[PDB]
Amino acid sequence: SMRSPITIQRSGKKYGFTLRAIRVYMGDTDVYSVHHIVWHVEEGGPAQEAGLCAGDLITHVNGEPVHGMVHPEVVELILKSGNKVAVTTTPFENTQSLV
Amino acid sequence: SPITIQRSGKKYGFTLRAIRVYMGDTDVYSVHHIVWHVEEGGPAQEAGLCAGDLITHVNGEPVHGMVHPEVVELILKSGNKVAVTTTPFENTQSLV
Repeated sequence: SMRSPITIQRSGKKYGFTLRAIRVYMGDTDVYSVHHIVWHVEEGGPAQEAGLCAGDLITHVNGEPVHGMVHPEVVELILKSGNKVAVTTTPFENTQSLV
Repeated sequence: SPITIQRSGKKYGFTLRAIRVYMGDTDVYSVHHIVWHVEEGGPAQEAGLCAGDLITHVNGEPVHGMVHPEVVELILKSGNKVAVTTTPFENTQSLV
């Protein structure tokens, strides 16, 4: 909403990040919504240089909300954007624990 | 049904992260606990735990409303056996 988008520019076919879909279920029911997480950012790629990090969730593609959209629809939004894309993400995180 | 994991060493061989799940176009969100990594050949992998799984319960105790260090502490205090309730991962990914 009020979160600042990350602008990425590519010279080749890809932005250099992997998008994974995750299912977020409501309580103990079979009801879920699909969310889009940055699973990997290629070292030295356009997304890494722009500040995108593995673990960031993408909430918007060029200001358009993606909450609920299926994985191929979000991939299509990024694909149709051209060689420049604006992604809105979750705020920066770097906390994890090996258990 | 929960995934029961048993460890013979110090760790279960999985990494936990906390993620914010925002609602639509708003700044409203809920905190979820994701299995970020599962070590190949470790206890969690052998028990069937997968990277991308979301953890909803630890030994039947719901983790909704808990922060990352509290969930880590539940797993630590469980000792060498832990039962984790998850919601499925999806090996749905694309290189973009």
